Formats: sequence, structure tokens, C-alpha cells
Amino acid sequence: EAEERIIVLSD
Amino acid sequence: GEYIKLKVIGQDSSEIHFKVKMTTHLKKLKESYAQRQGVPMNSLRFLFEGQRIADNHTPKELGMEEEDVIEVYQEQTGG
Repeated sequence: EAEERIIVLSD
Repeated sequence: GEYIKLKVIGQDSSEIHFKVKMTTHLKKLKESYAQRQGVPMNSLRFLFEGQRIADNHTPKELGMEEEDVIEVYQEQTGG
């Protein structure tokens, strides 16, 4: 039900 | 080797995945996750293989690899 969540974190 | 994807398992079994550099301090992931849950960061403990992830820990330091799991637990009472 939830969509895939991918977050890119800044360095 | 540069970026890896870490899977953060929420308390309700929801997941948020983060792409992070091997040298990024994991504070940034902890803050982002807490922000996305709408809870104070200090109400949470983030565990890798059952061990507490400190703000200054990095994936390289902790030995993390692609698709490794981080678990989010509520902080313990008094912690």
C-alpha cells in the first residue's frame, strides 16, 4: 500500500 | 565504493530507505527520519544489529553494506 521511499542524503 | 542504500524499519513495519555516503555522519539520517515521522529525535533510538547508532557514527565505521537494515525503536523510559 505504501509507495517506495528513497531519500538521498547530502554529505 | 561511495553510496549505499540503508533500509530504516519503522515501528509499524513501514520503511524509509536512505542513500548515504560511507563517510556521512548518521546524525543526518536520524534527523531526517525523525522529521519524516513528526516525532522528536530524542524519543527514538536507531539500532544497527541491535547496537545504538551514535550521531557521529558512519556507515564505514559500523561496517554497513548495501541494503543493510536500521531499526527504529522508541527510546526507553528514562533514556
